[PDB]
Amino acid sequence: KPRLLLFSPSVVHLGVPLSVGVQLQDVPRGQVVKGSVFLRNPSRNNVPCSPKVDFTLSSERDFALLSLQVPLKDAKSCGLHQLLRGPEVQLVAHSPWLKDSLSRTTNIQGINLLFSSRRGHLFLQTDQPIYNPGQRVRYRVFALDQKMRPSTDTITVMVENSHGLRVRKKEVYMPSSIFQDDFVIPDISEPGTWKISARFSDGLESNSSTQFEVKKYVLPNFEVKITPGKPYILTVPGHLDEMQLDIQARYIYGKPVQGVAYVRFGLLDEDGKKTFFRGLESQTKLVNGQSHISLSKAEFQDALEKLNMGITDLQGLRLYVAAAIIESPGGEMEEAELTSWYFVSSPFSLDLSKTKRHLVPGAPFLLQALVREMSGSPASGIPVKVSATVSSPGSVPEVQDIQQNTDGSGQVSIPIIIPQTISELQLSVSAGSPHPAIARLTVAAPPSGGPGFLSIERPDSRPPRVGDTLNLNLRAVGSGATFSHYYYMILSRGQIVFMNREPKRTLTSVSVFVDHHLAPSFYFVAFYYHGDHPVANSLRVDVQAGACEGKLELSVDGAKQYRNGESVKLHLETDSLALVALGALDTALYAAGSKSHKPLNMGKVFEAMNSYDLGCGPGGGDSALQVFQAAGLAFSDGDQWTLSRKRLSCP
Amino acid sequence: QVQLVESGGGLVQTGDSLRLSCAASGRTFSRYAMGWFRQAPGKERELVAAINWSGGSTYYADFAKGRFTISRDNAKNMLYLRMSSLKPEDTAVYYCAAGGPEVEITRANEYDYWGQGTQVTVSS
Amino acid sequence: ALEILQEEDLIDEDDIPVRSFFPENWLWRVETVDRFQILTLWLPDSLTTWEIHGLSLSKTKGLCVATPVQLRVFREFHLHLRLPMSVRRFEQLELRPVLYNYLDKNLTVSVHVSPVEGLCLAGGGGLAQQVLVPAGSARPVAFSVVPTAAAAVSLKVVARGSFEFPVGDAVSKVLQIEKEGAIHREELVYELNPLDHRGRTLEIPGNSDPNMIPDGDFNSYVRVTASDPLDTLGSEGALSPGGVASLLRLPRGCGEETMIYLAPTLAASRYLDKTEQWSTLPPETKDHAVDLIQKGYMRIQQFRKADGSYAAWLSRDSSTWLTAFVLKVLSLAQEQVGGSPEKLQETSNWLLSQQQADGSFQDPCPVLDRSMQGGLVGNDETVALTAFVTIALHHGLAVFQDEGAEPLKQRVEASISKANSFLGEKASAGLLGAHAAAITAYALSLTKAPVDLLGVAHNNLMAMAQETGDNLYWQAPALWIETTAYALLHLLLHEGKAEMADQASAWLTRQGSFQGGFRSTQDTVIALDALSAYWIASHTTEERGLNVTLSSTGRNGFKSHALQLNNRQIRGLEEELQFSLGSKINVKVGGNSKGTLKVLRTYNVLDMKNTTCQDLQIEVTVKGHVEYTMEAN
Amino acid sequence: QESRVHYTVCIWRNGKVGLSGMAIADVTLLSGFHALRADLEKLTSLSDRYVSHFETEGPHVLLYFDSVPTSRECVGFEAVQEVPVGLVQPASATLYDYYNPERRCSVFYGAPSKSRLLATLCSAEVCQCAEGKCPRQRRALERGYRMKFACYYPRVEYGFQVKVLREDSRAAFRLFETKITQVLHFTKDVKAAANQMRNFLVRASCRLRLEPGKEYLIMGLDGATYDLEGHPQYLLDSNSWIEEMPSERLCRSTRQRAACAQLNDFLNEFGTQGCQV
Ligand SMILES: *[C@@H]1O[C@H](CO)[C@@H](O[C@@H]2O[C@H](CO)[C@@H](O[C@@H]3O[C@H](CO)[C@@H](O)[C@H](O)[C@@H]3O)[C@H](O)[C@H]2NC(C)=O)[C@H](O)[C@H]1NC(C)=O
Ligand SMILES: *[C@@H]1O[C@H](CO)[C@@H](O[C@@H]2O[C@H](CO)[C@@H](O[C@@H]3O[C@H](CO)[C@@H](O)[C@H](O)[C@@H]3O)[C@H](O)[C@H]2NC(C)=O)[C@H](O)[C@H]1NC(C)=O
Repeated sequence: KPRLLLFSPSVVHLGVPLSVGVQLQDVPRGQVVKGSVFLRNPSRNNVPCSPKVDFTLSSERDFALLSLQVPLKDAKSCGLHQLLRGPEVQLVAHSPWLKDSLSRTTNIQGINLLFSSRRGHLFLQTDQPIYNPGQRVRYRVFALDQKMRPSTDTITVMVENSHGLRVRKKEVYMPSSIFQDDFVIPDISEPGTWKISARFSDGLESNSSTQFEVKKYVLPNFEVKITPGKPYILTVPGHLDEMQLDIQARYIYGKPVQGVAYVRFGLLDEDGKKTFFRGLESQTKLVNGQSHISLSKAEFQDALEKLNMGITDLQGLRLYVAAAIIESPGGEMEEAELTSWYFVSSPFSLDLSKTKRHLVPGAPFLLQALVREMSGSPASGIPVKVSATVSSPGSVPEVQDIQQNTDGSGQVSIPIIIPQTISELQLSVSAGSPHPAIARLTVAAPPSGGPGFLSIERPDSRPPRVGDTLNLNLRAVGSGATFSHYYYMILSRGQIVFMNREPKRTLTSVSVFVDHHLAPSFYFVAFYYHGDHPVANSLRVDVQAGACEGKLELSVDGAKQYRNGESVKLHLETDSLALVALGALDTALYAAGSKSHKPLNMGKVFEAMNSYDLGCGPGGGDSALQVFQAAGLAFSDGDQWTLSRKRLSCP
Repeated sequence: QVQLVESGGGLVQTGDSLRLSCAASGRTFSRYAMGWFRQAPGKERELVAAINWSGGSTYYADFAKGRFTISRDNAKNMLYLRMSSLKPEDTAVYYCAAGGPEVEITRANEYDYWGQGTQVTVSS
Repeated sequence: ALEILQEEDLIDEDDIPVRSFFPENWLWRVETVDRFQILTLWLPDSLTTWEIHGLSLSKTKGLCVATPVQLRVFREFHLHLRLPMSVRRFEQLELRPVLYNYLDKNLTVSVHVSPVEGLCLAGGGGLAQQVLVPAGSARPVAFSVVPTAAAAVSLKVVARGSFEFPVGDAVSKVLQIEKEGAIHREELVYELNPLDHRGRTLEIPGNSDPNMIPDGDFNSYVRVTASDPLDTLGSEGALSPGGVASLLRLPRGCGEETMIYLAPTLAASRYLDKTEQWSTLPPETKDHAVDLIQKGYMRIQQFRKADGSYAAWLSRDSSTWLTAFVLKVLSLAQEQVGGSPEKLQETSNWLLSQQQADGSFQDPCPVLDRSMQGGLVGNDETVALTAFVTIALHHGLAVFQDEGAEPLKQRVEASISKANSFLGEKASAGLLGAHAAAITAYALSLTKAPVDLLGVAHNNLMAMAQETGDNLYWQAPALWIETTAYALLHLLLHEGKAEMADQASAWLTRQGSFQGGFRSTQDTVIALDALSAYWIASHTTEERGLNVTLSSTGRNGFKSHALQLNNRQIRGLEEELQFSLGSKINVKVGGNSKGTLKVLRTYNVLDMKNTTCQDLQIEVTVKGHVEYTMEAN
Repeated sequence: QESRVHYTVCIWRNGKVGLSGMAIADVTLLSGFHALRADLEKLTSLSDRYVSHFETEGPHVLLYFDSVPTSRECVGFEAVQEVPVGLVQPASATLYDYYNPERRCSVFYGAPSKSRLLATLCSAEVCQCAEGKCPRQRRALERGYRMKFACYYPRVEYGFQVKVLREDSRAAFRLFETKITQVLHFTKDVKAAANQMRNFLVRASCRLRLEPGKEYLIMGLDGATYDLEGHPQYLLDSNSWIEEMPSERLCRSTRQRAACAQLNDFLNEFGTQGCQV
């Protein structure tokens, strides 16, 4: 009947403090337990891989969020680097309370974990996206830790060439968390993409790298862009969408190009075989740097008869537009392609990945979807109709139909009513009018035993920013309320950030302050007990912040309009004492690249924070163990326990 | 290296005009950017004026706008400083200095080559 | 008539600022900014737009990048000189500067190319060309240039207008001249093997090609690849970590009865340690298994007599096999349990008191339950008693610590070596048993037998190896599991992971995969000691090094490049290899891994055919008379 | 009053075994011409019109062709004159393939009265420039002084008096096989001695007549080309001193006694001691 609870994230990162949660449950009033918790290495006797931290839990202060320090000296001396098969380690809580009171076989209760030598964050940018053979390559790296503060650990950098061989290697200390370096491309080197990797010296699994292209090129004077009127084309048998495109052709320095636009058309498959149109070629004069070309509906079906196909054979595929203009007095030419204009079946895209599974019978099922334009932005104001058919538990099936428009950025949140004793749930989701997009989904019920079920609902379906206090409601469904308290914890970036309790009431609520520690993604895992069996549920809430902790604003003032050689005052503004790494890049390099490389923005910084996220899916579970290990936790109460996962697979 | 020689300075009264000159040996004078500096006795170096390596645009300090004029002749390897309306707080050793194209203006340490400096003394 | 032109009404050329500095990236500096900072800088001569990015790294507010600045430069009247990528010497090209007029005035601009040494221009370079450029339009001015020099020629193109409206621009840009001939790559592939004697040292020929241009040499690079992984497909294992957890038992009855529970409990713990399957179980099961050994170590100490002799009860006389069987177990439990070292030193002293005159071991009274002895009971009982103490004294040899028992340790190995004179005499006889030969030759290779008396028990054991199907062994039989398990521990010492041991390990894994696991005492303990030694030996690959050294003599003098490859992270290495010419190169190779060497010598080759337009064709012929100015006669 | 000239453009293909498709004609006119627009759209309204689209702006004509044949196909047009042209100089014309623009063909074309390629002197593997006015024959005594020209203003590299023999005519040049009389000074050709085979070349479009059999004084700058027999080869151009040596009928006269003495004392000062006293 009494339990000791032990929580940790499923993957330990070495050199990083490991967040360990400990909790007493169903303990009498005048009881105080004591003990320790540490990482232990089996098969090297019981030598610890961490110094222990002591914990003390009373009956009224029955939970403690600990920070177990994981040093690299104790992790190598215990023997984890000399281990075979796979990277596995054990978190062990030691207390004589389990032996001298609960009469269990050991004074030990723990869990099985994975360990990783991947730590910190390394960001690195180059001098250029594309370089000629024989040109200097400058690169900088930036060393940070888990707390997004600059780190001082010694790193190793290497440069791999176009075939993939190490041509340069430096191991340098980080007193100021940066490293500038320069090297030269060989004069007779083949074209390709190179790879600059950075890695900590004692952290063996620190993948962080960016790539640059090597190509023979002379720098262009003007960039050619091919913009269609729509990013899609409907292949409905009754209606065909129009095929009109606009070729803006401007110089790099602003002014439009006086020239003649020469256009060829064609079709392209998934393998990469180009099939051109013999005939139907366009040759137009540029006025104000633009060329609005149009492909007629009578000319389009005539070209398919030359290729002996029809309008029903456009199920996959994409329409290929290659354009090469010539400057009408200059004699200079540049090319441009258009390779992302697919033949589609619907102008909208369905994303039901935010809709959770394994949902509680007797609770409302939260159908949350994302409506996006086809190869474009998320669209708002689109109606979504859901036909929900509940299958038979022994009675007749019943059909529900609930319609709701999309609020903002394609977010729709449709609650549908699910009763008790469901067998399965079949969904038929239709979105858009006319020509809808369809999606089918079959979700399974929990098994017919029922220890109790827990429902988590979200009243405000808006994604909050940093500073918004979000409210959530908790109701226990389907069993007798023999419990007294709910217990919750907030999971973010593969650590346990905050952990607290909340007393049980009629209509029970809790407020969670969305902090900047809680990432663009955080989890909310809450549970209780019904006797000696766990009942759990979880929920994923994303944060739409997208802002720095400090700031960095660059500004060149005035009304622009600068000549060459003039003096420019570049203004630098920041919130703290900061090292500011700068660079002024030529926009004409973006037209010379065959594949235009995408550099470093702030959106790549926020997705590096969720690389340490250990959870898969929106949350939930038909079991109470499947809630925990889909959130990324490992747990043991003494009888039920989680198995160790197999890296970040999640089938 | 490319070397610098200053001339033109001397004793003068308050409110007069003066034409400074900076001779430059070497052949790659058109590839380097120039700039006249000054250093008061007791204080560090500051900028008076600076001109591009091509001689296409000029920069002047906040006290030097309107009163002073910098010019470049790349055919004779010369640098001039046409000065007017002198004040007794302008008494400094006037230096001539060379630097690259990607150089900053207020930083004195980032310039490459230097001369010896000429003395301009303004009395009242 | 229609020949209106300007004639020296033009500007001074030196009054035009010449455009010469055209980089593609600039402002590459790191500044220390205390809140606010202004950098006063100078724009380059390239007429594009600039994207200025920035990255802040503060110690208190962390990492932040900036929204980039689109900074646009514009000259309004300018000329653009786009070069080709590479032009050969004595190849006539057309330089095409294009005048650009974005003003609302009909201009008249004279354009000339300045005469630089290394270019043959039209008229020597002094001649200029006028063209009038309309308002808001652009005009090209062609120049037919042939180069002369081999390196680089800095040419300047100057465009100047009149004093009716002073316009002007000048572009100076360095032209890159390709060397004489075409490029030529030569690959000299060499499969490396420093192991055995296939390429431990070698020489490489030179390349005195008669197609070589004599001054157009390039650098020649070396690159080396060690494509040698390790295929995992040869170690399925798949032995169940649940039936081994059923073997973690508490010691129960007397001295015989304890060891059929205690010695499979230690052999389950020593298996699950060395196969590292404690993650499939809770970690409470490990600390349970320590306490089962911790109570069981000092449980047999109640049965310990006052001379190091062991029996089932205290009133029963002592057995020789059982005293060796506990000395085998408690020596391995000395790592787990910090017991008394010197009490086990007198345990082996009683076993040396029953030494025969010829080197045998004799048991005066055996144990009661002879199923604990396993496959020892048979016609060769005297052979199996002698080899089992030889296993037992070698495991107990580590308990002999410091120098206090080291003179008694000399008496241990002298009684082993006299028993090797008796076990080696029975092994060189020939006709032994199936179980009696497997326990004999494994005991010889532990205690370091002489190799003439060691290998004759190796070949006699390998003759008894009746295999069928895709299995190799010596409905489940209970007695044949122990015989295969002693032979698998011996085979890993002579040929570690061999062609037969990879398949003979897979046989008795299937024998332990039946319901109930193993069905006696000795086939449980030794086979879990055999498959634990196999699973380490099948997952221990560490082939590395590949030391390689190259050396040459010539234009550089003597120089040499040495490099080691293998840390088994990197897929290959490439270096610059600044060596001489195509002459005189010596290679010395070391290490012990498979490699692939490639030497990439690049140089310039012959000219051959021009191949001047054989697919497409274009021709143009003009006739008539055009008025000209200046020239000579 | 306006003046104009006429063009003739003829293309075809041999690319039935190569990359096929349509074609874009990209030509460059002369430095002060623009094309007459009404002559170009004559080939846009015909039935077998060849050109399907045109657009010009100044000295640049763009023509789209829809079909390319294996036989000769010719289109002619006109272009007027804006400004006189200040230099004799060719231009280019590039014919691109319409579906594969990296496969193209660029052929130069020259003036109607002059040649196509620039003037250059190519012998063995090294060529040399051959532009810059024309060398003139000086007579001096019928009309600067030699030591001022020998050392200070061009710095003359070779000094030779030489005997003219055979006059050839190879391509756009007129070669002169010679025989060395006296070696004065040498920069390149260290192994120069008397009675050696030297080829002096001149531009064939210039008016320079050279007399065979007589002995001249020729001074100038060394070249980078070598002759067919292995000797260094020399070029007659600007900064070259061409004076014939006067005959013994002239220097034995009384009027040119002190005048020939300036010429003979130059041969002993510069031939035995050289420049700078
Ligand atoms: C982490 O570092 C390792 C080495 O430092 C790198 O790993 C591997 O990179 C290769 C790139 O060639 C990956 O291969 C790919 O294979 C698939 C077929 O499954 C093919 O379709 C791709 O085109 C590509 O060739 C490989 O998966 C990857 N991982 C491993 C374990 O070998 C890489 O820098 C980092 N690895 C990852 C997964 O980010
Ligand atoms: C720069 O030069 C161009 C010449 O190329 C100037 O353009 C011209 O403007 C005059 C305005 O009187 C045009 O003349 C007219 O001719 C037509 C002939 O049909 C007649 O009907 C009208 O009554 C008038 O007389 C002339 O045609 C035109 N040139 C061209 C080629 O179209 C231009 O104005 C000059 N720019 C400036 C700012 O002055």
